Amino acid sequence: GAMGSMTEYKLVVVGAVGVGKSALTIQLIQNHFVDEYDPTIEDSYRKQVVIDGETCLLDILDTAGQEEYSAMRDQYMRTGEGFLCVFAINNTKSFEDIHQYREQIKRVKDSDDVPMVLVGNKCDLAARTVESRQAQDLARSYGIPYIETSAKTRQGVEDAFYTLVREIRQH
Amino acid sequence: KKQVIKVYSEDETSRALDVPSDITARDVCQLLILKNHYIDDHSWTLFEHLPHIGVERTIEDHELVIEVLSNWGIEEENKLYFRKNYAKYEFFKNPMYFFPEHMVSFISPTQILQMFLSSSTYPEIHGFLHAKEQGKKSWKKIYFFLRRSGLYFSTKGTSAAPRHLQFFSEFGNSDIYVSLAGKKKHGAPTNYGFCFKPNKAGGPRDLKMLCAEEEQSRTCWVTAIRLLKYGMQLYQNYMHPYQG
Ligand SMILES: Nc1nc2c(ncn2[C@@H]2O[C@H](COP(=O)(O)OP(=O)(O)OP(=O)(O)O)[C@@H](O)[C@H]2O)c(=O)[nH]1
Repeated sequence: GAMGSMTEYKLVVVGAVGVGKSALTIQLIQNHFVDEYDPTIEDSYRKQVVIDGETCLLDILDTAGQEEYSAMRDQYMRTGEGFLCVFAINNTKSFEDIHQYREQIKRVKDSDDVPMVLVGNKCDLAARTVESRQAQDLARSYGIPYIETSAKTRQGVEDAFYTLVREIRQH
Repeated sequence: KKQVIKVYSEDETSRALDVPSDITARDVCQLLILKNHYIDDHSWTLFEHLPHIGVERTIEDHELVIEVLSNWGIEEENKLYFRKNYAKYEFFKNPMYFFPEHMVSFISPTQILQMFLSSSTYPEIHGFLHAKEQGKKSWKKIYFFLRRSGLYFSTKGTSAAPRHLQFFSEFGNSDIYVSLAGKKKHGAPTNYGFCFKPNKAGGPRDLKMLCAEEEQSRTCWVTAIRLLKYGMQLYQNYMHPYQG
């Protein structure tokens, strides 16, 4: 028939336990919100999308926040092209953990220029423990974008993932 | 005693599970039914998929998944898949006419059923198959006999005389695989291939490759071989879908 060119992007969603990594991923892929909490070890997802006039396959790796499984981190970090770095905006502990992720990726891949988006999730809540400007800084400090999201409302989900792809593409 | 395993779907996505070392195929399926918000059909199945040789098999309910993984070479890149399989226990549903008229010998439904599941006697399954003679790339059409003690072919037409019988394979320490949609054209007459792979706890694990005339002929063979290998356990699995 006809040959069809397509570019693949390996995205990895990282961050502490319960920040909303899977809810965001499932929202992107499956267009619905998971209210239940279902501990992830490592789950893989695929989606064809058109980004900036180009056909892309996004291979999305949704990873463990559980430290018990930190040995697996090195393999998915070598393999990953872009990293969605997620903390929750009502959980300061999560915001401190993302420093360590950024650093582990920086080291594992051996580069100061890894495509990344810092994602402040659960933006639909009233009980903020991390202010937008606080994270705006750490993003500027890394040179990466900052997007606030809600898996529950769908706010900024597409924004966050498509931005990472654009980060990959421009690097 | 735990192992992290990865289970794939048809779309080639996957989910990791950390599971106890004594976990059965049934228990992994049920875990995955619950996690994926599926409805238990009894057709959900774990498959052992060997990508480098183009074959797969159903993992029987009671098998220990970690024992299945242990028989893998580490360079093999083998995979576990999870999907529905409707044919699995077809013999158990519609026994008396499952096997064609000419193929078996020892008509009542539970008659044939009881004869297939006994630990003493086995029936005999006989018919033509194509076999890749060992080391060579060519294939021959030959008459075969499946018995309690294993699989044989005749060096002279269809003759069952001990003079003409040649041992082909054991199934105590081999597993049965069916080919996917890969290149048959490593000589094979049809796409209806199946093969036996020895456990690594034997000697050299050389594939014994076979090939049927028709899809339905393969299913009967693979089914006969499965019943011979697992016997009554197969039936128990089916008759107690939840085991508890
Ligand atoms: N209010 C609100 N709750 C959310 C949001 N995203 C996720 N949650 C909830 O927080 C809990 C954990 O979300 P998950 O996506 O399962 O967390 P996770 O980061 O994937 O956890 P691990 O898989 O263990 O790393 C679930 O109950 C979600 O419903 C959000 O945007 N808003």
